[PDB]
Amino acid sequence: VARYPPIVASMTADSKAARLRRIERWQATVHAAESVDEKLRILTKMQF
Amino acid sequence: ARGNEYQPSNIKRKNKHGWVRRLSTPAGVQVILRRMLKGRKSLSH
Amino acid sequence: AAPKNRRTIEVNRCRRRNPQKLIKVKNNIDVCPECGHLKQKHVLCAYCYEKVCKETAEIRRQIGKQEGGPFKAPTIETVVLYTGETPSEQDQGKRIIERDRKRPSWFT
Amino acid sequence: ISHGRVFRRMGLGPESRIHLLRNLLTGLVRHERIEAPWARVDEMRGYAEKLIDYGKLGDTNERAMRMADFWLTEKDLIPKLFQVLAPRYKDQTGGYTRMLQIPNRSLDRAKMAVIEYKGNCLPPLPLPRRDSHLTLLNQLLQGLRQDLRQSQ
RNA sequence: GCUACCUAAGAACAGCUAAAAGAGCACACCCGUCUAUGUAGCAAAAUAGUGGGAAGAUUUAUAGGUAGAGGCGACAAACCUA
RNA sequence: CCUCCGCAUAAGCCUGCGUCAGAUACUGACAAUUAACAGCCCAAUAUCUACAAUCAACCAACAAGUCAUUAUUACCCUCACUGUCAACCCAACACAGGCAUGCUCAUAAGGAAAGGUUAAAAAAAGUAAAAGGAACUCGGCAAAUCUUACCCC
RNA sequence: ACCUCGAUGUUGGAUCAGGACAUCCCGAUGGUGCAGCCGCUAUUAAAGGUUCGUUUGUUCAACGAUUAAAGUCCUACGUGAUCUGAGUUCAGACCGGAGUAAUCCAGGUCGGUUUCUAUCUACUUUAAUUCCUCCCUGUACGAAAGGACAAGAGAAAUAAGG
Ligand SMILES: [Mg+2]
Ligand SMILES: [Mg+2]
Ligand SMILES: [Mg+2]
Ligand SMILES: [Mg+2]
Ligand SMILES: [Mg+2]
Ligand SMILES: [Mg+2]
Ligand SMILES: [Mg+2]
Ligand SMILES: [Mg+2]
Ligand SMILES: [Mg+2]
Ligand SMILES: [Mg+2]
Ligand SMILES: [Mg+2]
Ligand SMILES: [Mg+2]
Ligand SMILES: [Mg+2]
Ligand SMILES: [Mg+2]
Ligand SMILES: [Mg+2]
Ligand SMILES: [Mg+2]
Ligand SMILES: [Mg+2]
Ligand SMILES: [Mg+2]
Ligand SMILES: [Mg+2]
Ligand SMILES: [Mg+2]
Ligand SMILES: [Mg+2]
Ligand SMILES: [Mg+2]
Ligand SMILES: [Mg+2]
Ligand SMILES: [Mg+2]
Ligand SMILES: [Zn+2]
Repeated sequence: VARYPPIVASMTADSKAARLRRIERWQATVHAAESVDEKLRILTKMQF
Repeated sequence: ARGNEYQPSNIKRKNKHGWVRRLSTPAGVQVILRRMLKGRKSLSH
Repeated sequence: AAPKNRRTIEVNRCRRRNPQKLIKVKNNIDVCPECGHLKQKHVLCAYCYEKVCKETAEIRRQIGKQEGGPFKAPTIETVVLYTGETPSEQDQGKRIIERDRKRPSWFT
Repeated sequence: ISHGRVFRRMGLGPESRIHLLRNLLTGLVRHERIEAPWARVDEMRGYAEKLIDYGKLGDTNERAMRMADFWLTEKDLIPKLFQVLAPRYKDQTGGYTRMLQIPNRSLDRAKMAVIEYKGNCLPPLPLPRRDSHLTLLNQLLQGLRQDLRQSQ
């Protein structure tokens, strides 16, 4: 009956856990991408 | 707005004040001679 | 605006040695009965507070080691137990933080 | 003119003030003892007391849960707020926080204070204690009290 | 190596409306209308907003050329290392 | 909480926050950037080379356009040299300015507007405002709205 | 042409106003070609007040509506280290005119950078006026027209302080 908020790192803070959560957000966008074209585009757009 | 009139580029540097250009004309030869007489450590650019 | 004349050293001494400028003697200093170092009456003793802070740092480092990661704050009370000490009935059901030293006399 | 203004002007604005207080209060909930500039501790003490009251309100209370969710930036502390602190102070009605001035900050000589939740597991602070009842003045006043009691 | 003009060979110009436009709205980009601040300033000409152009007579990186009785100039006696 | 950015190439600079020791993002010592990327090319003599590009297909042009070889003669027998670092350059400065290109089009990358306190004036930036709505002022400057019509050049 | 050209910044406007009285209004009084209402004039009075707008850069003036009144002046034509720059008064350019031209105009017109962190002096908390309404009163006065004072009552506006 008590809905505690999920215990996850902040998505905007400047910390290792927040960076990992942002990476997870990115990977979630990749997962949600339907077409393999979109998947590859999202996976390869950032050039480093 | 002003002050940054020096946009460095080694090609322009050497083609404008280089040893070869200075020796190209008699005036530049005399420039080098003046530097040598004064004792400059850097005759050309 | 710019100064019309140089201010003389006499005038400058007057200004900068006026008692309003001078540092005020503080009469609220007193000796700490615990350690004997000086402390301002209203302020906590620096020496004693540093003792407490260093012990707190040790305890908190043990707490962090036991937690093992971020966002792992316990949902139960905590008790610090020193060498030669065992949990009491009240301490039962409380996270035990074990410190490898004799209990400080001031700590109770 | 600031007659009756009760909130300090802190940070970069009202929102920044709220966020600074929120960070200090999250640190207080996590560590049970925080040393910070005196004015900020004074401003955050009331919010600490208010969180203790909201925790007393209980887990099921949606308003209390929303307040805790907003104020505790680290969500692992909301269970702490509702299951460790509020039960600890169920008996009490107020004064959950102890605030005491600390020697000025070495860096910028700032007025610093230490604020803690009472009854925490951490070592006790060197609290200022009143003079012993056995002092000369206190014994004389005890004589006064006894004389008055005998008279009545 | 700034700037005026030019030479060689390059590059940039989202989106929308229209349709092969020195066309319209509008990014990047170029400029600098008006205001405020600044005036030993962040700056020996800037900042914030506002604004003009933004497929062209456009903007721009690179190298080269024209030198003072001169050069270059869509003439402002402009610009030619503050 | 911010993200103008950021990461690379070019250009520029030239060791300019790597380790150690001393001082008090400095001094001295030690180390480092490894070619496939890029630069550094081409044996002669003649001789060829009308038909753009624009998804090049229709159309449509005008300003009429970056991209081609052959013939003979010589010739293989042998993967060097150089750049590779950085928080960086031009502005006397850790300068709110200047700074080409490719991707990212808001980021996975990069950052911190608050030294502490108080909350006086004056000043700067912003927000809100009773009724009125240009009466302000040189002028509707600024701000707020999105708004007609007529003149000079 | 006496100080100032090794700078005394300039006309209007904003802000704040200090002062004079030769008084525009309010007070007291004499005269009047003062019947009353408006007035005119003079003595005394500078405590207080002395409007907002349309063009125009305008100080002014004209005009509109008011007011008890919308005073004359001095203060570096007060006050730009408080502000604005519309005019004027640089560098650009057009029209008319002058000149061969450069360029110029007692001409017009469009645009055109307002610095200063205060050392010293000085300074930074010192019983209110006026209008109007009713009544007096349609009375006194006067041929009529028109039309009062004083006393009384009530209302406001500004200014000061909260
Ligand atoms: Mg250049
Ligand atoms: Mg502050
Ligand atoms: Mg386009
Ligand atoms: Mg166009
Ligand atoms: Mg001309
Ligand atoms: Mg001229
Ligand atoms: Mg900061
Ligand atoms: Mg500060
Ligand atoms: Mg309003
Ligand atoms: Mg007007
Ligand atoms: Mg209108
Ligand atoms: Mg006016
Ligand atoms: Mg405007
Ligand atoms: Mg003279
Ligand atoms: Mg004479
Ligand atoms: Mg002088
Ligand atoms: Mg008089
Ligand atoms: Mg005069
Ligand atoms: Mg002017
Ligand atoms: Mg003419
Ligand atoms: Mg003019
Ligand atoms: Mg203009
Ligand atoms: Mg000024
Ligand atoms: Mg001042
Ligand atoms: Zn002590």
